[PDB]
Formats: sequence, structure tokens, C-alpha cells
Amino acid sequence: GNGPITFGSNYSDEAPKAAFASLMQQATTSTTVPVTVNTTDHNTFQNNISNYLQGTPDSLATWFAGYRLQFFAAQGLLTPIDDVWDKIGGTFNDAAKSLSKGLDGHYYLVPLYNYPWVVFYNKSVFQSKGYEVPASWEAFIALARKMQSDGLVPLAFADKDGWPALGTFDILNLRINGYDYHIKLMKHEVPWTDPGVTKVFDQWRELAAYQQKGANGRTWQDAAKALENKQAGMMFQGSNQVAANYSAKNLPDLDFFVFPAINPQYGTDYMDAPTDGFILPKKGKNAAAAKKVLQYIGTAEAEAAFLKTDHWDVGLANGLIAPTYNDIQKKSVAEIGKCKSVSQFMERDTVPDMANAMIKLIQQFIDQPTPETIATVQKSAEDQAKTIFR
Repeated sequence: GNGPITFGSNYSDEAPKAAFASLMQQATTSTTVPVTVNTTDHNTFQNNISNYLQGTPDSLATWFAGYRLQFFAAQGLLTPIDDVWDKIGGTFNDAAKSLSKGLDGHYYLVPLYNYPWVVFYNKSVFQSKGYEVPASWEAFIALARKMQSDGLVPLAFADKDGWPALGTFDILNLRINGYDYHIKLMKHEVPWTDPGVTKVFDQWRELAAYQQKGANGRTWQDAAKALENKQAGMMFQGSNQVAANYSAKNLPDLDFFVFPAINPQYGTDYMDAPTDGFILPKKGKNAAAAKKVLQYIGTAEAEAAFLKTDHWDVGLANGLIAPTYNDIQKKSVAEIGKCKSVSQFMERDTVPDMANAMIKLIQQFIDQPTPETIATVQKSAEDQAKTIFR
């Protein structure tokens, strides 16, 4: 019941590979279970996942919350871990529990860390110009308008990379229609022609008045540099992007606020906070020992250990403020922990083909944000969805 397990790992980059190796040494010291880490190139591992689970997988593997976790669990490829959760459940909130379950209500994932998609700004600028953090869409638009009058681009914005704008779609949908609807849309339980989608794009027509021009030709780093150089007042994106891009000298001035409330029914209850974790392949060997290792992974100590050298991701364990966290991380723990549910970014909440189809359609909207373009986007997205989810 304690024999060596194997661990399939997509941590191929130097820093996380070293952190994961150290973490497994700590796991063995605690649980007695020895571990062999089988590392595969990150992208390759992702690309081979279904074939991997169906072949002769490792005892445990790295994965993450979202559509594919639920797809594999639905398919019978994953061992449920309700037993692990009987031991570790007290450490996690409702959002953490939700993102760890399959459609059938069993647990399949042990999560480790996430990071937030939120609106960044410079504290010194807000202090100097008399800008207040907006809780509501009305205050947000009023602030954007004040910024324009002050000669500042309100929202630095970039989408040459294709994926950044998906975050704006997600947050508008979570704020207008709510989490349950957003996930239904992701799963194609609601069609892209649904009026809730029209309402998202209608809201974006307003927002786009305050978004940086030339976005489709701009890299996200160039938008982040605009914020850093004080040429823009705010920028909405992931903290492991915007904050990571800041120089060490300017990072002290960086802060963020959650995207403002639009429909008070959903307040600011939801956020894209992509969450990485671990699964137990049904076809893996030595399940009993693998479960002991998962129990260890589902602790504050495990999260703090892995995250020592990670400057942006934060643990999901209740009350964990690791001694290595910076100010951005401390606020991230607080703001992510307040959410009732967290989504995982469009690329992980729907199938890849569907997210990729939306990239181009959203660029088309950005190029011409009109009612006719919205109708075109909705029809094109729904037709793509019918082919993808067949």
C-alpha cells in the first residue's frame, strides 16, 4: 500500500520542473510513498492526453480543471477520489470543490494553485489623478470617461495573440448572465445564437469605446508596457501576464481590482482563475499509494512548498498566505477566495476547437463592433459549435 508510484508530469520548464521534483521528495518524506516523476514536454503531454489515459498511464498525472477533466471523467478514464476528499475537503472552499468534480458529482481532481484575471492599474496614478476604484459598471464607465478627458487611454487592449480578448468575453458573460449560463454556453447546452450572447456583445460595444485602438495588431506585452509607462489607465488580463511583465522597479506601484459588477444578481461572484491540479488515471497502477500522495498534495504545506519560486500563482487552501508571496499574490488569494465559483478561461472551459473558432470571430467583432457583425459572429459561432459538439 506504499510501493513506488509513477507520476506523469507536464512540468517541463526549468523552474516548475525543479519545484515539482522537490515537492515529490517532500511527499515521500511525509507519506513514505516513493515517487518516480516521468516528465514529458508540456505541449506534447497536453496533445497526447486522451491516448495517454487509454494506454498505460502513470499512477498520478498533472492536469487542470475544465471541460477535458469532465470529459475524461465522463468517459470512465479517471478514478474517482471521494475518499481523498473525505480527508482533505475541510481545507477547501465551495469553489475549489466545484472545480474538482465531474458531471456525476464525484471528485476527480486535487487542485494546487490558480491566478486571477482582473483589472490592473498604477496606484500612484489613481492617487495623483483622484481616480477611485469602481465597484459598479456605472462607476467604471464614468472613470473611463474621466480618463479620456484626462488624455489617457482607459483600457490598454491587445489581441494579436488571439486568446487575450477571450477573457473579456468570459467576464462580461459571468457578470451579465452568470456562471451557470457561461458553463452551459461552453458545453453548448445553450446556443451561440442565444440572446444572452447578444447581450454580452451589446455590452462590449459600449466597453470598446474605451479600449485601446489598433488592438488586433498589438501584442499583449505592448499593451502591458503602455500601462507600465502610464500611457493607459488600466488593463484587464491574467496576473501571470501583466504583473509578470512589469519591471521590478515598477511592480510596487501595481495593484488591481476585480472587474466591476454589471448585473447585481451575479455581483462580482465569478472570475476566470485557471486552476492546475492532479488526477488519478483509472488505468494507472498502485491506486492506494497514489491516493496517499494526493492527500499530501491537498494541503497548505504542499502548496506553499511548490510555490516558493512561483511569483504569480496562489494556493487554494483556506487561510494560506505563504511566506514567499508578494503583494499581488496576497491580494489574489483574497479576491479569488471571495468567488462563489471560478471559471477556468475559455480555452479550458470549452473544447479547443470551439475556443479557437471564437478567437477569429472575436477579432472580427473588435474590427467592426456593430449589430450586423454581432449577428454574423453569433451565426458563425453556432454553426461551428454544431460541428464541434456533434
